[PDB]
Amino acid sequence: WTATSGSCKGRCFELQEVGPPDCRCDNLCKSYSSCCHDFDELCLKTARGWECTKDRCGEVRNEENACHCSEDCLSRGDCCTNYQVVCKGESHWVDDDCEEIKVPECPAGFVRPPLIIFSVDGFRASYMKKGSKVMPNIEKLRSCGTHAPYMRPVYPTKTFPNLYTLATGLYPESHGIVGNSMYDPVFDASFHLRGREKFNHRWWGGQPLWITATKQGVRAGTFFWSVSIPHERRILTILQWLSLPDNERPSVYAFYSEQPDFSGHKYGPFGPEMTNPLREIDKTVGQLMDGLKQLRLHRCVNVIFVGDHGMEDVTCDRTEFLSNYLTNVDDITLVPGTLGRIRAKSINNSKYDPKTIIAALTCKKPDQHFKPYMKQHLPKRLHYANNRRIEDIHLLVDRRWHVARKPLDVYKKCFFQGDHGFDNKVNSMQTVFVGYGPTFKYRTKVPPFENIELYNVMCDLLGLKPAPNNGTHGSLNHLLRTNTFRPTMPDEVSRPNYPGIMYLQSEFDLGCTCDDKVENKLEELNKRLHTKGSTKERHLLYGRPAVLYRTSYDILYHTDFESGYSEIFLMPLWTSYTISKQAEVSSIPEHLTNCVRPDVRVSPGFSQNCLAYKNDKQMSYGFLFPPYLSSSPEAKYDAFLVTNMVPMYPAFKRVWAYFQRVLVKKYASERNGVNVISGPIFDYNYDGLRDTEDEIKQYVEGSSIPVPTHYYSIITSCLDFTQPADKCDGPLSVSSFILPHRPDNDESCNSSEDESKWVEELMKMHTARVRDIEHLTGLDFYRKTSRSYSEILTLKTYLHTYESEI
Ligand SMILES: *[C@@H]1O[C@H](CO)[C@@H](O[C@@H]2O[C@H](CO)[C@@H](O[C@@H]3O[C@H](CO[C@H]4O[C@H](CO[C@H]5O[C@H](CO)[C@@H](O)[C@H](O)[C@@H]5O)[C@@H](O)[C@H](O[C@H]5O[C@H](CO)[C@@H](O)[C@H](O)[C@@H]5O[C@H]5O[C@H](CO)[C@@H](O)[C@H](O)[C@@H]5O)[C@@H]4O)[C@@H](O)[C@H](O[C@H]4O[C@H](CO)[C@@H](O)[C@H](O)[C@@H]4O[C@H]4O[C@H](CO)[C@@H](O)[C@H](O)[C@@H]4O)[C@@H]3O)[C@H](O)[C@H]2NC(C)=O)[C@H](O)[C@H]1NC(C)=O
Ligand SMILES: CS(=O)(=O)c1cc(Cl)cc(COC(=O)N2CCC3(CC2)CN(C(=O)c2ccc4[nH]nnc4c2)C3)c1
Ligand SMILES: [Ca+2]
Ligand SMILES: [Ca+2]
Ligand SMILES: [Zn+2]
Repeated sequence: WTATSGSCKGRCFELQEVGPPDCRCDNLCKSYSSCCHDFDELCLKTARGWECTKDRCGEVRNEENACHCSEDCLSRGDCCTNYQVVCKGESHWVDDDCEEIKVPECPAGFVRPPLIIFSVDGFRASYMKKGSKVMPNIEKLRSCGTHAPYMRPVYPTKTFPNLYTLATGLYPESHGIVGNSMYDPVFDASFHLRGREKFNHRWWGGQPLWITATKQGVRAGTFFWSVSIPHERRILTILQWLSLPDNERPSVYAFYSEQPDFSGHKYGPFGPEMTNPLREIDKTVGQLMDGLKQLRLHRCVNVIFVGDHGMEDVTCDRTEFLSNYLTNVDDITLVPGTLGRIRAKSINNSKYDPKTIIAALTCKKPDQHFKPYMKQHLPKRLHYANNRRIEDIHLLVDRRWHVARKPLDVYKKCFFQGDHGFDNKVNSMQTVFVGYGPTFKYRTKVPPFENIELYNVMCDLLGLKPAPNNGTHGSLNHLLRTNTFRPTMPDEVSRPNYPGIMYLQSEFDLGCTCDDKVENKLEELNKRLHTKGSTKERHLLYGRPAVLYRTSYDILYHTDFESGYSEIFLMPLWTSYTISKQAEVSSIPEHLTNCVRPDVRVSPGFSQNCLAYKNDKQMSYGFLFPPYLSSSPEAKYDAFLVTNMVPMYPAFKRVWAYFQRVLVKKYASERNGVNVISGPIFDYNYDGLRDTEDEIKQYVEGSSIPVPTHYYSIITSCLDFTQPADKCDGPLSVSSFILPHRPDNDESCNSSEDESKWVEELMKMHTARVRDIEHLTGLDFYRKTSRSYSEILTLKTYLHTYESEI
């Protein structure tokens, strides 16, 4: 109930909202039914259009036009954005040469350059290029400001998760908005786009930009709009807000466009109908820029132009139904679309068996267009698991296709030509980003960047301090003209031991068969120098990884590889090694095949044993420094130390082997050397953060040897590949992955063939940023380089997509 009898005489687009049932007149009163009776009248004016004709010039002010061309309009704040143009013979903004904005040029009373966040829905990355002809304003912004080729959204590439990520800098698994659709088990309730539930604040976590501004005494415009306010009125309202007396006037404002998403769903991404909704936007950007010029603000405001996701060609026929894969299709409940999520229809169903459901969905049709995962097994770069609103069963869907539950859910429950929500590394899903303003650079391209990073930029731009988020503060300094944030390397918490020889073979009892007992003054001295580290700047190019939590670990040196061995986890946390282009792969000689040797540097108490492995028919073992890539047949013995051993499933061993044996040399060739760091990853809680001892769930049977859930690798070389990895004195180049340590290869439908045909494909799928590994290992890389720390952060936010050209 609401008694909407109060008036809006004077509360037109008021900023603070009123507590029910006194009627409201803010830009959202519509969505809550509770507008003021005269709201429509007083605040949705429409007469004479949105543009000043040449006759309306210097008219007598009439209070119920939509905007005014009367001589007072400028200083009343309600001029039409083209008023100066027509009536006072001024040019449109777009018709101006871009001038470098060296210092911010603000009218007095403006403490700080205000921020305008202009968000356009579904604005695919390539619209900038393929549309430039019909978008002159948006092309000025881009070319004169600072843009990236494309901005990577987040999964799921849906509207709500992506808009609240921009405003929080948090993954959806963190803010809790994990789809446009969303059942919550604890709340017993569903969140849908149509309905009122979306308003309950209980779905929304983290601190959005607007709350962050306000908590710190920076006034914030309103960010959401009622869908019934026309865009031209939206811009007038913003320009109206800008005319407010200093202490009533917001510092950060927001525009939102339903286009081009709305059209794009109907015509596909480049339906020839699409040219026109694009023009609208550019027209609107024109109005906004024209209005800023009106107010002498146009060289003082920072505008951010940005999308939430792109659009892809998608149609009703390219739809897989599950009722073609299952039997009891009515015992589940599916969240369908460009991605499937599955759950029981009842938890009064204890006869629900998720293993069976997944099974019945794996490689079941030769050209299957989705793939089932349990949520913990999704690529870690998606960060889509650590929430109870995300169902344990997920269906990752092919670009261009849909998943639905039954045929009856599609014909009467075809029409459209485009959808969105696919894997976020897909090129059709990429969106846009330009920054124009005094605080941005002038005619400057920046590399692609994930959207999680904007919140930090926006706090910087507004003089705020960022609430804890998932971006990497400083990683986007290369965008800004001046930076509030001087980022700083985190201090090392744990210091390493550097253990010497302290044990004799006989003190060990690991049950470790080896054949190595045949063996000077020359190189009985050189090998000593290997275990001290005369080759330490050969295999550790960027300095020792920093351990950022409290533990006891050792630095073990060798001829070919350095490792940080954990006494607690009983394996290395990292192994680093250079493979120059001239490196050579070799075989594992017949006598040395089941060779596992005791490490006389580490206690038998802090070593693993071969016996637990023999007794475990589920577990085999593997090696971090590959034996295949030994420098000498003498150095090859080094790779067989029990301290280089890690546990591997036989199924995973296949993937691992091909990577070490084949791929490492491959890259080594292509990039003129690579430095490879590798190690385990323990994340049983799928939070994306390193597990500690007390949370280990799996052990190598009958031992204290914990089983990694993933294994990672960082592969770095010179960015200028004409320099050897181990002499690159310029920017770097990296690429990483985090493969799930799994006992089958059911993820890979080509598994039963040659590794040459499916491994490299599975690695590309599970690629990751160095930063992601950093969260998962609690480590910190690239400590000793010649490069700026800001440059290094950018490096670590990088994701290799293995996609084609945008
Ligand atoms: C990306 O970045 C984000 C953000 O930085 C990372 O997410 C953060 O990660 C932290 C580590 O997991 C986690 O810390 C938790 O916090 C627990 C509860 O904290 C609650 O209060 C928060 C208040 O916010 C304040 O914000 C500002 C300050 O900036 C203030 O001015 C305001 O006034 C506020 O007070 C609140 O944000 C948080 O909300 C969560 O829960 C809501 C619903 O209940 C959600 O709507 C909301 O979205 C949050 O939910 C997310 O996080 C939870 C995990 O906590 C996750 O399960 C959800 O799926 C979702 O993702 C809370 O309400 C706190 O209890 C924890 O401390 C326990 O564990 C530690 C471990 O040692 C103990 O030291 C401690 O004693 C304690 O143990 C106690 O509880 C145990 C079990 O209950 C028990 O056994 C033991 O005996 C003790 O009783 C812990 O510190 C943050 O919650 C989280 N923040 C966010 C935004 O999600 C994320 O990791 C990053 N991702 C990656 C991979 O990089
Ligand atoms: C970037 S920011 O400045 O930080 C920011 C952050 C947030 Cl959280 C919100 C905004 C402004 O948002 C609004 O004004 N809202 C109302 C209109 C809709 C979005 C929410 C369009 N919505 C659909 O319902 C829809 C659209 C496209 C779709 N494609 N497919 N389904 C769709 C559904 C509702 C700006
Ligand atoms: Ca959207
Ligand atoms: Ca964890
Ligand atoms: Zn859409």
